[PDB]
Amino acid sequence: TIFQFPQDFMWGTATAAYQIEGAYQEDGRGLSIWDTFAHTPGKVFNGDNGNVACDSYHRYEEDIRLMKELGIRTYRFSVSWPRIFPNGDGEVNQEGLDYYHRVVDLLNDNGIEPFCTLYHWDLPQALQDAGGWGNRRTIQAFVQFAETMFREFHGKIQHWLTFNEPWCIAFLSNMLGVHAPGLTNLQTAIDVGHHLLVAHGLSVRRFRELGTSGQIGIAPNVSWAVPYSTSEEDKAACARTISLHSDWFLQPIYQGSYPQFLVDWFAEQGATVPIQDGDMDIIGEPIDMIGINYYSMSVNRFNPEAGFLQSEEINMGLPVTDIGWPVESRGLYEVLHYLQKYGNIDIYITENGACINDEVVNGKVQDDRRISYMQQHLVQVHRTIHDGLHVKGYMAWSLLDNFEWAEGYNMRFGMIHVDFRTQVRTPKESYYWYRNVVSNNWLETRR
Amino acid sequence: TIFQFPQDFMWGTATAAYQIEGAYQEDGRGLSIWDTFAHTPGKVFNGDNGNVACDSYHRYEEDIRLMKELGIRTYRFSVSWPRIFPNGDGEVNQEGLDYYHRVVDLLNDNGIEPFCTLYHWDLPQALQDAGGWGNRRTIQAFVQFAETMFREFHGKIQHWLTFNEPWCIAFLSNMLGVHAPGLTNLQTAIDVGHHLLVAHGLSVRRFRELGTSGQIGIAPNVSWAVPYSTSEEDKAACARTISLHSDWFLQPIYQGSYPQFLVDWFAEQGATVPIQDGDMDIIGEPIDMIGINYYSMSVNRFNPEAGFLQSEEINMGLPVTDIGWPVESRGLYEVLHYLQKYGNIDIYITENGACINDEVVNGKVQDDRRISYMQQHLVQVHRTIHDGLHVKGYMAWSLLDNFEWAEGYNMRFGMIHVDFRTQVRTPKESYYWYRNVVSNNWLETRR
Amino acid sequence: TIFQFPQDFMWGTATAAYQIEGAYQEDGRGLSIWDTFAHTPGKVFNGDNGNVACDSYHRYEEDIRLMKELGIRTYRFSVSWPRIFPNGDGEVNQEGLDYYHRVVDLLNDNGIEPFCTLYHWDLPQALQDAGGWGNRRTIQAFVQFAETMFREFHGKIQHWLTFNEPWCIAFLSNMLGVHAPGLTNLQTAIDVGHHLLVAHGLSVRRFRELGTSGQIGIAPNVSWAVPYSTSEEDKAACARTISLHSDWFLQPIYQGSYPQFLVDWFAEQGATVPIQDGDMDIIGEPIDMIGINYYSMSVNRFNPEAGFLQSEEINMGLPVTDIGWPVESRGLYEVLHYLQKYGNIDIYITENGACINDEVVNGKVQDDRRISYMQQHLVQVHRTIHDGLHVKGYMAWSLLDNFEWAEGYNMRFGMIHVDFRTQVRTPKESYYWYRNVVSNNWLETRR
Amino acid sequence: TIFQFPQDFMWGTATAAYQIEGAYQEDGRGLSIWDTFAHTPGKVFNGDNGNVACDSYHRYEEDIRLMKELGIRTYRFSVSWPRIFPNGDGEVNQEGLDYYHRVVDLLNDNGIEPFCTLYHWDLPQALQDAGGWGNRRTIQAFVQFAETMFREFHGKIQHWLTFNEPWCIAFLSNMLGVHAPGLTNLQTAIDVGHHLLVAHGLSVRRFRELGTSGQIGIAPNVSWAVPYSTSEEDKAACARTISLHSDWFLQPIYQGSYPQFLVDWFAEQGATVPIQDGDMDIIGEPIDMIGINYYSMSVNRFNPEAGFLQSEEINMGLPVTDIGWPVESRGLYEVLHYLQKYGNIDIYITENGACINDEVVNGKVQDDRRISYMQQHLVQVHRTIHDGLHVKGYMAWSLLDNFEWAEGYNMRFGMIHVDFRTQVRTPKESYYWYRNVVSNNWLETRR
Repeated sequence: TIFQFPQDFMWGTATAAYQIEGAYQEDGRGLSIWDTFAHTPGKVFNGDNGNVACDSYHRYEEDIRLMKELGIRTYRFSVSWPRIFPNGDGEVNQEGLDYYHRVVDLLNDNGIEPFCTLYHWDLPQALQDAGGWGNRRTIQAFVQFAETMFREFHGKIQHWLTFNEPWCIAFLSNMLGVHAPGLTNLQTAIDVGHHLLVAHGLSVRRFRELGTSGQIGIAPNVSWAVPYSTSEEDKAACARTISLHSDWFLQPIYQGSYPQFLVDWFAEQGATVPIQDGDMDIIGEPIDMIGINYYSMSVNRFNPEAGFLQSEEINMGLPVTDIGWPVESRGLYEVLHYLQKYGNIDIYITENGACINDEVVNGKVQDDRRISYMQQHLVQVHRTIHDGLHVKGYMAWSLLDNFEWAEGYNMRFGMIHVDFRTQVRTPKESYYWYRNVVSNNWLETRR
Repeated sequence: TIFQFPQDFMWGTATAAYQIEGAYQEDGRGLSIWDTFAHTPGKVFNGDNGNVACDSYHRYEEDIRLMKELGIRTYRFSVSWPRIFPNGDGEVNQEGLDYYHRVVDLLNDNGIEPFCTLYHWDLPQALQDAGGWGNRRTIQAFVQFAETMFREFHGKIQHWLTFNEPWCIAFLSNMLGVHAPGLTNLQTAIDVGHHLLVAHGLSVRRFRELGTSGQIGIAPNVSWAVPYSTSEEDKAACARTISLHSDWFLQPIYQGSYPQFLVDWFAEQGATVPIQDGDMDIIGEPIDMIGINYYSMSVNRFNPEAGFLQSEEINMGLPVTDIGWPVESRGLYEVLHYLQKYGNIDIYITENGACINDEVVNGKVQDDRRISYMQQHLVQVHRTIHDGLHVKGYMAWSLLDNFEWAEGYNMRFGMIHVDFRTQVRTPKESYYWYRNVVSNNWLETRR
Repeated sequence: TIFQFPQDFMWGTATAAYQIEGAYQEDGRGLSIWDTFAHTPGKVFNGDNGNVACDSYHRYEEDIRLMKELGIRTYRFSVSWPRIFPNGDGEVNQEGLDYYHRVVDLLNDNGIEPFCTLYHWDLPQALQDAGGWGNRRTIQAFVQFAETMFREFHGKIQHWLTFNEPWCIAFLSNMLGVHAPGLTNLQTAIDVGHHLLVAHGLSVRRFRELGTSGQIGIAPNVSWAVPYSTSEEDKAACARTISLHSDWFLQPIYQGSYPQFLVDWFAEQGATVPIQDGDMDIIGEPIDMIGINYYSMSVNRFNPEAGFLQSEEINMGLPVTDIGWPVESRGLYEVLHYLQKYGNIDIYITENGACINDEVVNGKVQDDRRISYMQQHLVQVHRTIHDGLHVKGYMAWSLLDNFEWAEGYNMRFGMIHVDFRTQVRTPKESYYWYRNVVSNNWLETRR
Repeated sequence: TIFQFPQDFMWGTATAAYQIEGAYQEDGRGLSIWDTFAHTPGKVFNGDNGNVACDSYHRYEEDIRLMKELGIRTYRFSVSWPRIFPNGDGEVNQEGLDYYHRVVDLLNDNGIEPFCTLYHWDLPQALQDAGGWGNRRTIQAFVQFAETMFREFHGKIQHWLTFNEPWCIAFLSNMLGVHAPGLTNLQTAIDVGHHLLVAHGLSVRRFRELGTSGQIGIAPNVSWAVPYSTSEEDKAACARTISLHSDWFLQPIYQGSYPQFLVDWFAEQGATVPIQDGDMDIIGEPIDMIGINYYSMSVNRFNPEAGFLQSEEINMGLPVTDIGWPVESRGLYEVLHYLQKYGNIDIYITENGACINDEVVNGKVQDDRRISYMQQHLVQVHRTIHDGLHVKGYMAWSLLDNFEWAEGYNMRFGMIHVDFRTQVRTPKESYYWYRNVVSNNWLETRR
């Protein structure tokens, strides 16, 4: 089978600042909650951290040359807040802005459209000291950050995202404690979720008022769960699992309210959303599109002992990636159709990839399993496009192997291999395969 | 995850006579349409045939010892018609009956319940000469065959199946010409399908009248297709693909009629079912259970050029077995629920397996992919049982590697490896894994 | 055995523009029917194309250095028409001419004689839009192209070829649809064949009138078939196979007429050659020599179902190259003697090579099978020379691995390996072997 | 391509007594010229000999079981003269006859038709002492031998051959000195050749007079040479090469005379055929068929220094077997057509095989090159059959690896590997391939 993509389909790759930039104390960068987290024994595997990472702070030119050869149309990257406002609230660090000007200008010079992600988890530690996202003052700190970028990069960037993966930022980080700041409190997770939504709404307003160029949206990480049994309880369990990732952030944005069943669920656990008058109206600020991050899908059943959502994931025996996630691409098809509940909105798959740990052997990285994973998912993308959904682009998760948050450097997601000992980049076999797909603008599955 | 199975769940393996018995001219066996087919240049890969196969005609004792060590409860095998009635119509060949008495007695001696499949494609050539299943005289020849077996093996066998895979017998064999007799005529395929249904109905009547011991049913091979797009045409294409395999044979049996949409579909192609008065009533003879043969699932779309059903199968990029079939177990779950349209009938998974060609290396066959395939499917079986469906047992397709019909010996489906050069049996790693599941009566998926 | 070659024997290698130059949109190059063809899903394997190829547009200096070390005397290359006349008819693109001046001057500086092939399949798309070779206007467009080159490179090139492989240009491309433009119409194939012959004749006239330096000819790809049985029908089948490749283009050129039996053959299929008064006289323009491209030989039999020539090729069990062609060098000896029907004309083996896919292992490409293939064929060349035939030179097909038309980059024919990921050149073992043969001017077969 | 063979086509394998029987002093066997030759330092590679060989004298039952599994129809073997008449002239050794009765009876019991070769080079030393084949008394000794066998095995054998490879017996052995008795004298070679022809004629007479069962013929080894150049001298050189192997023995047999050009050739070298009155008439005794032994083909040129035939063989660069012979099957097709000069006589390919030295690795002998060689030659056999020639059967040269005359055990020609250290037989991959061809009675060449 041959899968022809739309003429204007946007092909790209993506990265996040703390995962690739390696100059954590350079040019006046202040510490983020992630520097703090990684610097804490027991938080990240093997004590790895992003002090050096891929040193993309210094090696951006080579990376951009590589992605220019890839024949890619856009590059999604995140901005390091503590590089712009080291304190989070103080004065602007012109050195920080300069770095991103060097990067963006280079991208533009190379005909690659920057796709800017304002927040990708690196909250300045100073603000966390004052309570972080649990404190509404952070909402103002963020809007200042957003404005600075909107004004500084006006006609240079045409695609913007406020937050990347609100579910991870709020629940994984503050309820499960797996990601910075590493807290484990339901109410705290809810406060964070609510405040980032307000911050998001306000930033879009500013985007509009300043008349900044381009389109702006948010990129939630999406979950998809299917019930093990036909029981209403298993069905409910999957509804909770699915809704907390997307609906909890998208319903307020699109329909002016939080998913009531989840509101009632958390109420039973003693937590309530800190909604002030005017908040929901602010959150409902019209957005141009959303980014969708998809990796896996699960088969769940109701289990009272299965965490705060009482939704147990069944190990169905399916083959998994090197990080342990089963690959089942139908989930992408399913979730994109599910999201039509908000209308046939513009959607960009901002992240899709797999952890395949192959290394350089005889001068190449034979990551056949990454090519396989990607092929299956791109088929689902073509499928939705042909069902009439407005899926506008696809960004391969990870141009480069990087600091995988709590996994450290132990889990590789990149299309370009990075030997952290030498900083040497070696485009994997998936890279050359992808260069073909994006350049031909059509995909082919063969036996 | 741990998956506990029901106390009385029936675990087994299966084979077919022409695929394993290797004494095609021995003890007065007459030729079958398959001997003829395989003996024709270009019909079977590499000119392979079942002249010797696994020589199970002589090696049954070793095989039975091996399956006794497997801790299995039943063994599904087929009876070679041309061994019983070399002519198909003439007098009984006592030598043929004796062989099966040796086999059945041995199984019974070993506490393994025989699960007898009367027809597994080996129609005596003589009958094919007179028209085969296209001629109603064959229906009578079959009933004589069935009676002989019912009377001969009365209190020795408690589970019987009339036909195995009516779809392959009728359409693959007579419309697509891939299997014996290798014809390519729609009307002929429909005649065969209709006459085997009448033969089936009559044989059940005889089973009932003779008061033969046990239960009796039929074992259709099941297909499952999911639409690529949400279009009604793609949906219709899948309905045709699904219904021809099961509904076309099960609706007459359970609801007294053929699927009208398929009746209309074939009518458009100039073919009509040769229904005589009384036929549908005969076909509707109450059966005790059905056997279900499942291997794969597909994503289809409507395509006017895609064969007589105009249903094109999309290559979704999924990993495939060594014969090229993608593995997606959900299909088993889906089809079992779909079949509930005939009521919560007793169902036995009479066949489920995969072509994994691993050979003996360092004394063992490391068929990890077969273990993987099986695990995923057994999970679906437990799932349906827990949804309340009456799935009564599971038979691993192929105790032994064998003559894979048109594929020859080139495609291995067994849990026990057979070196066709030496006839040496080497139980694969999947065998020992299965021995554990069937003996423990519970399965566990682990990372 | 030692095979001493003539003192003035011309040793070389060959390439084609679209196969190696990799700057399809650079310096005003217009699209060719091959850019179009390769850019169409399903036309070329894996969607490969010549956008980059070997990037010889930029790497010619390295290649020329490498072929200078090879000790070669001439280099056969083709000119990209759409680089000279982007439209095919419009004004000259001086940038295009400049490139070839850089190449030719460098060759000349290195004592390597350029052997210029004006047409190697890259017809400007614009002309194809107007009908391509099916339209006589294209004949004029071509003559303008030829003149431009004759005048531009006057005393720089001494060997010229009008067309390379007329059989592929006409029949493979327009009847079988395997090569650009991918048509499947007999009459169209015949029109193309006839118009390229007229174009050829006219261009030789211009060559003569302009007093351009050197010699000029045409290079048909040669076929050779031997009958399976002694039957007249098998004999006729081979005559058709042989004659369409060579006689169909050479008889008009040398004897003023088309092979009548083939004329009658196509007449039976409803096609007739569009011959205008004066055409045959133009086509009969005296040429200095011909180039012969040979790769394989076959054993054929008459078969009414075997394509438009009803000549079936028998798989004799002979070993084949990696692209599936059996190697049997006698065919070269046979065809060269056969061609004596046109007189003892000057013949240059413009192409001879094999697809051997060996890659770089431990720093080298151990292409022993290419050395083997070449040795066998060079023996046949010496043989004909000693039978008194005027075989003047031998050009190894493919200096570099390249874009193999419909095969993509999947089939390697070069003596110098190219890693398309890095553009790195690695001379194969056949290169060093050839360097010895061409430098010593004698070959030795040893046990 | 599929090559269907005739219903009654005779498939077999072949061996020679001294090459496989390993009991040189057992049961009163007298020494042969080959025992003597091999026991001489410098005559056979590594001083190997046939003292033990494959020990088929004791292991015949296993071999026969193996060839019964091969599905073969006939078995060609030779009789050890010094086992029957240890002296060559004295009284019969009943022990010797008994051995062959054990062998023949077993073959017959297994439905394998014995194809008896009376003389396969093992002349009793005693006779060689008296001059061997150079002495006409040997002619009488041979006829006694023949009669003994004809009478002893009357209704047990239906196919007989007098001599196997007269060219090797006469010229290779007496002119070139490569085979026993190792002489190097033209006249001696001619005497041997003439006396074996007289011996042959007389033995056929006895066959006829005794009314022995079956058919009888002779099996010359065939050569085929093609001229390098079109020169009459090269053409003559090939005529000499071809004619000495076949015509020199077949023209006397079929046309009552020796090839005059060869007679004149040897006359120039001072040798003349010792023809007595009545000799040619005796030699012309009508025979039922001939056996043809073919292995290779060559391209020759006239060279005054190239041996007694002044025919030099050119190394064309073609791939060779492990013994150094190039494989080119067309030669079989060519020679069979050439032999039609004697009429469309019945011909059996009594020997065809290749030296491929693969050993047992992981329990098997992966002799793909033997399968390849055989496939190419069987195609030529089908081809001639379809050209209407009476090629009646094919015998694979060497059922077992054996004592390869002057090569010792260093060159393997068998389909069944023999470890001379253990005498263990391991059927090679070619064996299983052949089992399929002979059992299906059709061959298929595939890519």
